[PDB]
Amino acid sequence: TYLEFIQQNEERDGVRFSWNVWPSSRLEATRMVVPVAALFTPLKERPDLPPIQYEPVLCSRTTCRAVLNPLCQVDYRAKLWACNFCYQRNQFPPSYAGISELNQPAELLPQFSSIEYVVLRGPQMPLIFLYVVDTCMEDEDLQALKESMQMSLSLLPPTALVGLITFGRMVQVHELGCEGISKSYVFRGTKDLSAKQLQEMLGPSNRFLQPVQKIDMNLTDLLGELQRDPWPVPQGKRPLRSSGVALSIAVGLLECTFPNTGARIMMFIGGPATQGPGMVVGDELKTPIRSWHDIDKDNAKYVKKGTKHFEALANRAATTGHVIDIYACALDQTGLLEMKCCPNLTGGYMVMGDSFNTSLFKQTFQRVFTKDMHGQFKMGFGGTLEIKTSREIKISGAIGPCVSLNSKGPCVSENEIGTGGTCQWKICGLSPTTTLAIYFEVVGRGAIQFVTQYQHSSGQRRIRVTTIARNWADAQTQIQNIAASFDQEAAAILMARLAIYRAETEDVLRWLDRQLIRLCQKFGEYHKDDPSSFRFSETFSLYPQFMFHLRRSSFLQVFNNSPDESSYYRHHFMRQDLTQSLIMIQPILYAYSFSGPPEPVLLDSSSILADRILLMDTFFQILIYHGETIAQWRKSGYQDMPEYENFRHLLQAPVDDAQEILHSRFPMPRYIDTEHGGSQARFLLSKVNDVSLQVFMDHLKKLAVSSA
Amino acid sequence: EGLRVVNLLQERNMLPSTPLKPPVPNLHEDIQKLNCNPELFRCTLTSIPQTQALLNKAKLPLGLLLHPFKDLVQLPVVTSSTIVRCRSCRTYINPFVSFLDQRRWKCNLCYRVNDVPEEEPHRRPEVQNATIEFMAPSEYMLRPPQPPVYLFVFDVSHNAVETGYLNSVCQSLLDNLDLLPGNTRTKIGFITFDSTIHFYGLQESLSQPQMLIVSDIEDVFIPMPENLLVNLNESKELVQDLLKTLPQMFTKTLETQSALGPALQAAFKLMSPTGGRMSVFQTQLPTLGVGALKPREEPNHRSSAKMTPSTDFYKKLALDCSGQQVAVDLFLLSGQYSDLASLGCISRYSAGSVYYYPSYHHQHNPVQVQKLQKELQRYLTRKIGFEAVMRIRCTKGLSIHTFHGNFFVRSTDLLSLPNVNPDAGYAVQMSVEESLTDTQLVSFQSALLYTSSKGERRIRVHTLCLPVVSTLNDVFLGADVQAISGLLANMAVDRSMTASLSDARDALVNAVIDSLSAYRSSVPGLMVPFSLRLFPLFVLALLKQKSFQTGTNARLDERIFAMCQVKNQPLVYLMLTTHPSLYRVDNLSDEGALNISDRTIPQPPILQLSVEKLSRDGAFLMDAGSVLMLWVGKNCTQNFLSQVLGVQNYASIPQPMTDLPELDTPESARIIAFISWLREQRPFFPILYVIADESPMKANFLQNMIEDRTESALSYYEFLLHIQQQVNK
Amino acid sequence: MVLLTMIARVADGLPLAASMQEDDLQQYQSQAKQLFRKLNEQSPTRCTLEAGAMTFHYIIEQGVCYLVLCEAAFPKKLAFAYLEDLHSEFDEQHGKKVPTVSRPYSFIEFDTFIQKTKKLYIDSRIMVANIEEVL
Amino acid sequence: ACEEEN
Ligand SMILES: [Zn+2]
Ligand SMILES: [Zn+2]
Repeated sequence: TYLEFIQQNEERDGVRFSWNVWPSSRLEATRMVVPVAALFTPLKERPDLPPIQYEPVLCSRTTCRAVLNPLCQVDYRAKLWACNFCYQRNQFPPSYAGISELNQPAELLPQFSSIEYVVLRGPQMPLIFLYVVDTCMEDEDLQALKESMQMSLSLLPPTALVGLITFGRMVQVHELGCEGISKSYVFRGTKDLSAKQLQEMLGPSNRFLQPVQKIDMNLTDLLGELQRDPWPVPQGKRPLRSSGVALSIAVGLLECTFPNTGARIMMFIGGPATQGPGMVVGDELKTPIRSWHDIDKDNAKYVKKGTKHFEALANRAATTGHVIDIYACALDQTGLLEMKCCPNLTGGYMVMGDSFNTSLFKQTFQRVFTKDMHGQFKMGFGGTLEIKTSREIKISGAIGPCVSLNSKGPCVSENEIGTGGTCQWKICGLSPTTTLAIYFEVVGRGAIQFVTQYQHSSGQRRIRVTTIARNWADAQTQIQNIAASFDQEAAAILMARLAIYRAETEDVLRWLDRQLIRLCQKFGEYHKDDPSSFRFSETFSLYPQFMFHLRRSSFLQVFNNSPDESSYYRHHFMRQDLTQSLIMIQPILYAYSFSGPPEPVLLDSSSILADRILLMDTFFQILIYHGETIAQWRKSGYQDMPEYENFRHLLQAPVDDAQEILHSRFPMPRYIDTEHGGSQARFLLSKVNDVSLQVFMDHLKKLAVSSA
Repeated sequence: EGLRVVNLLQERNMLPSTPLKPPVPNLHEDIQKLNCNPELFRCTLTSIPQTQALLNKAKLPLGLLLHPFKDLVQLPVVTSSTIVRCRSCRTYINPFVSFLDQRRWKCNLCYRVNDVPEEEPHRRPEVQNATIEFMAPSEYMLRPPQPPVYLFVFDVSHNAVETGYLNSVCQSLLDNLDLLPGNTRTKIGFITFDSTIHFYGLQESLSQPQMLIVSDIEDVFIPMPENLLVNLNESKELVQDLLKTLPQMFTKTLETQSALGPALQAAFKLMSPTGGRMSVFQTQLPTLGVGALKPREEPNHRSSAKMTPSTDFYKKLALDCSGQQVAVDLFLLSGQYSDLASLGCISRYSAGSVYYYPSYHHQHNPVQVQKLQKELQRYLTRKIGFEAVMRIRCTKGLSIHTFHGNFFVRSTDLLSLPNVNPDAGYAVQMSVEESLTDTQLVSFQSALLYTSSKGERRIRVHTLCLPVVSTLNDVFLGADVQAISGLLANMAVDRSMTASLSDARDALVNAVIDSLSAYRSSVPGLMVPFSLRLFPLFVLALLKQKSFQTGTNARLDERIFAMCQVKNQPLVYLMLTTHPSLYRVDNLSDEGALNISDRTIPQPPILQLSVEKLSRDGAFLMDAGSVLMLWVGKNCTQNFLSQVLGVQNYASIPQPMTDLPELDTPESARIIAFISWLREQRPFFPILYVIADESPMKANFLQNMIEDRTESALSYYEFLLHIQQQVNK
Repeated sequence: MVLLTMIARVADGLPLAASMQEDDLQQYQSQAKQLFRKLNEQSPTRCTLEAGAMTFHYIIEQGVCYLVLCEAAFPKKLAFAYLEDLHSEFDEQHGKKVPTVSRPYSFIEFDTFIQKTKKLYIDSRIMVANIEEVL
Repeated sequence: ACEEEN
């Protein structure tokens, strides 16, 4: 099956391409509507693969140097294997002298395409966590934050090194466990410092970063003693918050202390940065934080400049190899629009909520320290991604959490997409759900290999390798095989990604529509000028609808959302795997009534029934809808009665179903319990249903059959 | 008494066995009786020259020496709903006013006639007390009485940690926390520093003090609005802990550099709002940030007379504190040069005071240690005035044209005194702008306007009346050698900074010559008026003291501190210092002051400063005002070692001996009886040490025999001999 | 929305208790003393004066004036609740000795309560006339 | 000028 194929390959090599069969010629390469791209997850989990405490084995041709994969042609007689990338023939290394046919190295079994080697040679560096706390916030909010950070500390590894930096009007770098006193360095939040400065100004482990097993009690007590910024906040003013510098000081500290190693700068904010560098807004309550509306009409003198600040910052953190997390929780906007590039370029997280004193935040935060079957974090640090390809394939660029190491070669194409112009990428932080989109180009069987070297939470340095092969188009049946290997879902998201990437770095819909058009004219069936005639392979059917939703989503239709909400959304899209991504684009929806068990239904007004309970699953929102009638039988109280033990199983079915997913997922999606009328119903009504899909298709058809 | 001439060449034993008593202005029995106390206000010429010409012809300097905030036994306090003062020159109605129309009074200072307000008027305390203290009215303050704020600033560098002063300083504060002057409004603070400024907050909400550190040395600031300067009363327990901790926070320190400037600049900003007293402790040369000084090479007995500040920074910073009623007291415990010639400026212009402790070390100098223990005891428990100022007035015709002391002279004679201590001395120099042909009496009045530790605004006035004369011999008959001496000293100090130590020295020799030389052209040997018989003797000792001496191996920082003392010390202690009192003590008896009820108190006689007076057969105490040094002879009497010293033989007299033992022997009782009476004559407990053995290598005792000759100085006779040669050239 | 607080006995305008912290006070301190001298037994028991960028706020009780200065922007509502808290305390502690004293600021130790209270108001977490006139 | 009060 072609579906069975897509599935079994994502499951094993965590990767999905828009086309699983590529153009064998140039006259078809150039004419490719949706580019050859893959949605790649370097750390996808699976049925326990044996880690390989080898020495990966590398081809011996200076330029190539690819890893031994199952596509490599062997000769158990000549103790020689021929690299499938440059054809160079290699001599097995001493340790492989013992290999025989009836017992060969795992890296050759097709089951072990996509494997992970462990490199044990140098003592392992400890994990570095640096808390960066804002003190300008309500007491109840700050206490939560404290109780939260205090718990995070009980989960960290004995060897990990911890650090603390709080702030408000000033920036305090605390020197841990100084004994009977407790000191910290204070700095004006009014001016930035390089790092040399911060180095000279301040003077394995440091005074600031100390083994947890050693400093833990002292840091606990200190976090439990923290208190609101001591500076008063005069009427009609906002606290004077120096976020820009607090970060700029956390950044430099590690940069001059532990450059190029696993580190996590975790910043917690409870309001915007009011004192530049990185100033997002002024201290005048009377005036509001920039909005999208304000932005378009050039009424935002802080954005551009404040944005520049954090951006240069992220680059400094990513260059050094350090991960930045931004944990924002304030009723009003917080300044994510300007800070986005920090959690984005690096593998940093981005959590947003109303206040740190909610279940939503508390839980999401402790999900950051989820562990695996061995008691270790599901994170990695300083991952370097290298993609090797057949002399026939070149790399346009990647779209996802990462930065270019700007390394050249013959793999690099002249058409660069996203962070392009490279065959290598650094990914400071990553998880079993981190997903890049890698755009390829062509200039049987063509292959691409993925080498991901990272630092495990255990400290072990590891190289994840995944080599894939895809059929070369059969010339006497090109466009017919190609079309049948299509992955609408994957393409959709790979196509989406591209668009969003352009928006966030500014019409786009216009580009999105043109191709949907083309994609219809090259693989669609029809009689020119006869709309009615148009149809699509079961292979393309959905692509259109998918396109419908992506063009109407809050991913490209900013307004009606706060710049911040906008940024938060995009952030999580550009990192998620395919599945989760589809949910975002087009939220799934379920119905619950006495007339049968749960069943998914279409996202359309026509699906909202009175005697039915819906459960719309946005990636960011689990919502339960109660139609008029059920709302009534509910408001009535019939539930309580022992006569209607059936009305309960129903009232709670969606609630029961909700809990489950409402935990697995990372950013714990917000929960909603509304009904016909409720003011929260608005979320179901704005996702559901130019105008409606019906007309969208029409207008599309009317153009699919016309001119080319 | 006596109007006798004296030949200094034949006497050579002029110095009396009893303390010298300050001259008595030649004034009507009833005026002199209400005259101010000389220990507080005094003049060099009790007999004022009617004209400048006459003033010059004498060749003696005309000036005043005052010690206004000095501790008194009985102080009259007028709470008058209104303060009676002349409507022209604003002089405080004083004992020397002239009452006529019994409802009008003639201002003794600018002669105008004032109307006595309806509020025997001449029986009013204001006119029966020369030294009085008025309650200031709401007009006499530019702001609510500021509270007491004490900010200590310790230097915690390596060297500074090695000396180990920090320990005692903290124990003192602790033992005397309750004894600090102030009501409940008292505020206290702390800051340490090396390469960085260390602030400390203190909230009762936190488990332990918080050391807040400023590292931007080129741009200091305060890290927290509240808690840095805490309320002693409320926060007692809190501070008490901090003191018990600090000494321990820096034992393994590796900080060599010390950025005193920035530290002080932060020290200042913290206080700026309230003003108060900034107690600064330093132990080495400033080498980081602003205020940095370059090292210097210490002179030896060889280099000639070839002082001033290296930079103005510390002076500039001082005026700033001054304008904020902030005062800085410098405690230097340096073991090497530190450029006090420039550091001092911090205290000189902010009306603070510098305390020096050469090579201070908790183990290596058991002496300085106690000295400090005891000088801190003083500094900590003595009264204090805040945001005060002083003005000195004098009868028309007379003009003060130069001041001497740690203060800042705003518009002529508005001496700003950020802080005022009862140990601060002052001097002034006047001239005759207009002939005193008019009157036959001139008076001087100094008012001390200030804020008590109890938040009360108060004025302290002293008034002095003297007689005008018109003939040399007169000017001479009422001359006060002591005061002439101390006044010249201050002029010399200034003389040196303004020019050189040479000129300073010379001008001191010329005061004696030009003087006696003038006396002669107005009357064989060296003939001088009974009053100036001790004039050359004091100037010599003046030239041999550590402020002007030359042929010695005297280190820079010492010389400077010496001139700092001349400048900020009350005549009485400048004398003790300059001319120690030498008493032989191994044979005290019953001609004592056995008046004081049960205690007798021997009154041995004062010896002149020479080795010709000592005796290997005995022991001699030397009173130098700040310290008491008991030199002992090699061939002393057994009785003295056993019954007074508590030893069996000269050889086993412990090297550094910090104090005698209190043995049950009449010989002990006598010596302890004498010593006790001496220190009771002062607030600054003077340490005593017998270490003065004839081989303890601490025989700097001999440095005080100002009357003998040295490879680098003349003897008394040698001096007299020189003077006479110039007197009649 | 900052500070300057003065308590004065109305008759002579004798200062009783005040609190001030800068790091000018010179100009706005006289006007306060001016007011004080002027106030008498016919004066408005509660008032707000407008001095440009500033705004005085005083109330009188038992012949003792509680005066306050701050920026015009400061909550006219809060300026009075501030004085009222002062009154209550002052009268409860020294209210019965006020008419016998004679020395300026005879209750400086009230310095304390004034400063632990002032802060509860300078942290967000009747008649009107141009002072220029009354003077 | 608090002393001279002139
Ligand atoms: Zn190869
Ligand atoms: Zn007069």
